[PDB]
This record gives sequence, structure tokens and C-alpha cells, in this order.
Amino acid sequence: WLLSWLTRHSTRTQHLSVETSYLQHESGRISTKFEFIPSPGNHFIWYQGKWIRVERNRDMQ
Amino acid sequence: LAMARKGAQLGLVAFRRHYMITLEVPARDRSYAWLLSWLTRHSTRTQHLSVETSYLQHESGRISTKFEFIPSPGNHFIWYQGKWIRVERNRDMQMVDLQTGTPWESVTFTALGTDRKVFFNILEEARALALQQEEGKTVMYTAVGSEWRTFGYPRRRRPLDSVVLQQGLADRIVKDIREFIDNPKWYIDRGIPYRRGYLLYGPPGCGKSSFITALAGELEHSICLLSLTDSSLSDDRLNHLLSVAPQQSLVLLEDVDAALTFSGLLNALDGVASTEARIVFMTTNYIDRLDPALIRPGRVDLKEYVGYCSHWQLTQMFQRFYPGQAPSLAENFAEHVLKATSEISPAQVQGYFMLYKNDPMGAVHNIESLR
Amino acid sequence: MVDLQTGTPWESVTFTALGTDRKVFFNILEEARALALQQEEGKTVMYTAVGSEWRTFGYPRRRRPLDSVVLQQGLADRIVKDIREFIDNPKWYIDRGIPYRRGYLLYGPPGCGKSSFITALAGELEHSICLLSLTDSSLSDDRLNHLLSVAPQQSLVLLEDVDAALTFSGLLNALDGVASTEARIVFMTTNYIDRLDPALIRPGRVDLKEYVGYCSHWQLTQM
Amino acid sequence: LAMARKGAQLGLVAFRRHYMITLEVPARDRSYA
Ligand SMILES: Nc1ncnc2c1ncn2[C@@H]1O[C@H](COP(=O)(O)OP(=O)(O)O)[C@@H](O)[C@H]1O
Ligand SMILES: Nc1ncnc2c1ncn2[C@@H]1O[C@H](COP(=O)(O)OP(=O)(O)O)[C@@H](O)[C@H]1O
Ligand SMILES: [Mg+2]
Ligand SMILES: [Mg+2]
Repeated sequence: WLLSWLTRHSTRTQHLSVETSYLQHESGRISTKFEFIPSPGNHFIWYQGKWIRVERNRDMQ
Repeated sequence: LAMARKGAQLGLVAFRRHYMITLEVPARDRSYAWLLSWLTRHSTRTQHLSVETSYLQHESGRISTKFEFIPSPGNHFIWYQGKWIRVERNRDMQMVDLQTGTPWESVTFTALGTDRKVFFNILEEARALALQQEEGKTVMYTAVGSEWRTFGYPRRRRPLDSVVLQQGLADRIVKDIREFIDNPKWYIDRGIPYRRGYLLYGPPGCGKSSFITALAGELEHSICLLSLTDSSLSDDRLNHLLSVAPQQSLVLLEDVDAALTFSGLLNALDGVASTEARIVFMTTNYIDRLDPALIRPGRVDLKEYVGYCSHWQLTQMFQRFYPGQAPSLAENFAEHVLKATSEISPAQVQGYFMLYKNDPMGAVHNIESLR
Repeated sequence: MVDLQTGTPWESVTFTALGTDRKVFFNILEEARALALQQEEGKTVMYTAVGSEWRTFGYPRRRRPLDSVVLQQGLADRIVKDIREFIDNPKWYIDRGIPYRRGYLLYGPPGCGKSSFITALAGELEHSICLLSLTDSSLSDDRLNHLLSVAPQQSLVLLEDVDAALTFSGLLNALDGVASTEARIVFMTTNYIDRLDPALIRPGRVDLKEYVGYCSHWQLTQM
Repeated sequence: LAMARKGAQLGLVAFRRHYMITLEVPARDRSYA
């Protein structure tokens, strides 16, 4: 929910990661749609208030 | 102090650069194959490559081995519409436990340009490649009691050009069925059951069951074969099986003339308490046993007769079984064939060419044996 | 660490060359494949129908070479050409609406090599065999239609002593069934051709009639 | 300071060699045998 809102709200973003939907229904029918979310790192977005620092970071766990 | 001040400024500059740069990272999301395959085709001149081996050991003693090459761990430089792009595939100290116990893999694409219209094309190209590589197959379903299960391997799609009927006879049915799939809102909004009826009738061996087999493969739909001569089939067995049919499928009935009763067939064909997106096809070798009121709109939305071979069917079938021949040979043949036979079904034309496979001119000189 | 198989270190092998041409490694991988495949030798796996299902029958037999069954000259090559033409041309059938199936009939005196040759032919083409004798007691009309409808890919169907044929009327959909799998080759063996109907051996059901006779002068020199 | 200066020049030369050097790596894809 959060990630979808981020992409919808910004509409103008640089670092993005690709998630692929492989809805291979058992009929030979393959349905593929692309859902875009921000990539590994930090982003800045504009809201009613001042610029907000958003960060998505990976760990060793 | 001096080093710390220099380091902080550098990092800030990189972030500003990142805004005017571009980064994409996919991690084991089944995008690797599509992206990587496009990369090798696009570069054509590459140094560091890794080998993935395909071991398609079909159970027949047959071992099939092919090598698929992809770039190795590290970085590469490619030339595109924009300025030179730095592509890197890098390994990490983290580990995946899901599939095979292998290192986590990250692929990063960094470009000089500030326009993001480029990658939309790149991803789509990979989808085109992956679907071009794979070939569609029609999945067949067989009723095992009250449920459906896959039957053998996915069969290869018989092309629609093989079943050769009169001109405009195949195109009129295609228009009706393509309209049904592309308009799901017109039905439910108006409370109409989202179902479409079709009937093909005629003498045996005309192509009633032949055409329906090839139509589903073109539309990327499955088929539910059902002969009305089974011994373990009853009335209650059939009502359930037609309600749990896979989506994007066509229901086929063979030799409806032997109807099971006629009065009990009403609620079976058009049941209000039934699923949506159901397409039914009906084939009967003898129309002289069905009631004319059975084929009205609501149950059958298009009546069409499938007759013997016409001149249009003979000229085209002669070119399928004997390609590369002169057009005049596909006129002397169709001329004398109809002159020696009053009525001839395609099943007899399909079997006659089996005596002279890939042997033109023999069919014109040996028409009298068909008496 | 690998947790999949055995708890071993993950292993990577690197080949590094100074030269700028990539023609070298293409040869290296190919030679390695040849070495491993030369060592192993293929075996023909035999399958037997136990009622309505299929089960393995004994161990994989050692492939009897095709030169062991010694028939007249040109008889082994004509059958190889006909069946290799069928396997290597799957597009010629479906495009023309013909069922992708091939019929074969072998007739002659008993003990001439009809069933012997079929054992060696599948080994040459690296195909399996589905043994089926026409003397079973639990076999009926519907029982045979099911077994013939799920054939393994790259396999040959064998029939023993077709002369003693289960009913004849129910055999029509069994021989040429529209609802059957693709890439299916059927073989028929009868020790007496004087019991089959002439309309039973037409194209569509039987695509090649072949007689197996006694030893000629050429066969004695080779044996 | 000294260490940082030396590393930058050396590392770049290797990258130039990477284009002029071919590499093949298989990883436990049943090609090891
Ligand atoms: N109109 C046609 N064009 C090409 N082939 C046909 C046609 N009609 C029938 N055939 C061939 O006849 C065979 C069986 O036809 P079938 O579907 O059993 O006829 P029906 O279902 O009308 O009794 C198939 O192998 C098919 O290729
Ligand atoms: N043409 C042949 N060449 C070599 N051996 C043969 C030949 N024909 C038959 N045999 C031998 O005969 C035995 C049984 O033959 P079989 O396959 O039962 O004959 P059929 O099946 O024609 O009745 C086998 O041991 C086989 O080695
Ligand atoms: Mg029919
Ligand atoms: Mg015998």
C-alpha cells in the first residue's frame, strides 16, 4: 500500500526497481503486468509541508 | 578534519548527480532471464560471460543440452540511443535460502541521460523476446469424474488455416466470438447471462469438430471435449463439470442428434444459476432429430451449415497438400474432381491426398477410382 | 554455503585469458560435453501396461544393435528412412490437418524377426518402447482406448500377434483415434496376413506393408 | 592520503584490461562434472 502510494504521488522518480507479475493461468494464457516501486536507497518527495527524507535500506539479516 | 569535510561534500555531489542519473535494481524476481537475454543480443561483442546449462532429459533416453550465455559477475559498457550506459551485475555477502542456496544477485543499470522514456522500451523488448521464445500450446482438459485435470503435455496449436470452409463462413463466426470476449460489461450491467451459443450442423466428416479444435488455439483458449456416447456419464455428472470449467475455454458437444432427453436439456443449456464467461459449441451429424425450437436465439445465436467441398475449398486444400505448384494445376484438378463426384466431404479429400503425398499431377489422372 | 544438497562451499570456476578473441572458450565447453557423454551409454527402457496404468518392466535392457538382426540388404535402411522422415517432419502433418501418426505392418512366417527388429530400431533412434501383448485377459474395448491415448514422447508402440484379434469393431477408434496424442508411432506384427481385412491396412491405419522372408545368399555371408 | 592516491590509478588500468580480457565462469549448473 505504502509503495504504491509513493509511486502514484511522485509521478516523477529516478531510481526504481522492477517487480514482475507472472499470472500464468493454466490455459496457455500468460498475463504480465509491471508494478513499479522505488529502488534501494533514499528519496525526497514534496508534500504540503517541507521536503521529507525517505530512505529504504537493506540489511545483512 | 580536512578529510572528513572533503568526504561529506563528495557524497552530497553524488546525490545531486543521482537525481540527474538513473538506477534500476531487480533481485531474483524472474526478470533476470528476460533482461539478460536481451543484453547479449544487444551487445553482440562481450568478454566476461557465464554459462547456464539446460538439461532437458526427456524420459526416452533422449538428452538435450543447449548453452545459454549471459554476462558474468561485474560491469559492462554498451552503446544506446542515449549516452554510454554502465551496466553492472554484482554479488553480495547475503545468501538466499529459497531455491538452491546461492548468492543473492543484484543487477544495476546506470545511465548518463535524465530521460526515463528509455527503460520503458527496454523492459518491453524483453517481454517481446520472452514471448517470442516461448510458443503457445492449447491445454486440453478431460473430466476425471467430477473434476478436471491436465491431459498429457500441452498440444501444439493446429493453425486455423488448415480447416478450409467457404469464404466468409469462417470470418462471420470469428467476428461473433471476438465480440463476446471483449464485451464483459455489456452483459452483467444489463443482467444478461454472459454466454454465447454456436451451432454447426451437416453430414459427417464436414469439419464441425475440426474447425472448433483450431479456433480455440487461435484465441488462446482451452477446450473441454465431451462425446455424448460415454458410459460413465450421467445427468448429474454433466451439470457439475460444466460449472467448474477453466476460464477462457470452449465447451464442445459431439453428435447432439442422439439427445439424455430433449426436455431435460433446457436447463442444462441455459441455466440461470451458472457461471459467467461460458462459450458453448454444438455439433450434430444429423439435424433430423433435433427440434427447430432448440436453436433459437438465447441458446444458439448463429445458425450455420457446413456442407461438402466447394471449388473454393478444393483450390485451397490442393495448395496446402501440394505447395509450390502452378495455379493451373489447382484448376484442372478442381474442375475434373467436381465433374466425377456430385458430393464429396473434406474428410474424403483429406484421405485421397494420402495416396499421393508430395506427388503432384497424380491426382488429376486418377479421379475415376473415387466411384 | 549451500543448504540445498549437502552443506558444501559454493563453488565458482574462473577462466581468464589475455587474448581479445572469444573463439577460444567456445571450443573448451564443447570438448567437455563430449567427454562426459562418451563415457555413458544409452539404454532402452521398456514399459508394460499393468491394467489401466503403465509401470516399468525390469531393468533398462542393453540396446541390441541394429546390425544384429540380419535381414536382406536395403530392408533395414528403407524402414530407417521412413521413420526418420516421420520424426524429422512434424510440421508437414499438422499444417495440412493430417493426424501426426504413422502406421506400420510387418507380416511373415513365425520367428522371422518382426518383433526382434522393432527392439533394435527403437535403440537406434534413442526411443523407448511400450510393450503390449494382444493376449491379455483383463483387456476390453474401453481399456485399450485409454492406454493408447497417453503415449510417452519419442516412443514406439509394439503389438504382438495381431492375427488373433478385444473386438474388431471397437478397434476402429483405437487404431485411428482423432482424440489422441501427437508424435505417436505404432507397429503391428502378424504371423499370418491371411486373416486381416484388406480394408484394415490402408493408409491412415497402415502406412507401410513389409514382408520378412527366409535367409538369402547375402544374409549367410554376413552371419 | 598516500594510499588513496596510489589505488585510483592502478584500479583503472585493470578495467581497461577487462575489455581486452575474456572471462568464463560456470557456477554449479551441473557443468562441473
Ligand atoms: N472443412 C475442412 N477442411 C479441412 N479439413 C477437414 C474439414 N473437415 C474435416 N476435415 C478433416 O476431417 C477429419 C475429421 O473431421 P471431423 O471433425 O471428424 O468431421 P465432423 O466432426 O464434421 O464429423 C480431420 O482430420 C480434419 O482435418
Ligand atoms: N532376421 C533376424 N536376424 C537375426 N536374428 C533373428 C532374426 N529373426 C529372428 N531372430 C531371432 O529369433 C528369435 C525370436 O524371434 P521373434 O522376434 O520371436 O520372431 P517373430 O517376432 O517374427 O515371431 C530371437 O532370439 C532372434 O534373435
Ligand atoms: Mg462429428
Ligand atoms: Mg511373433
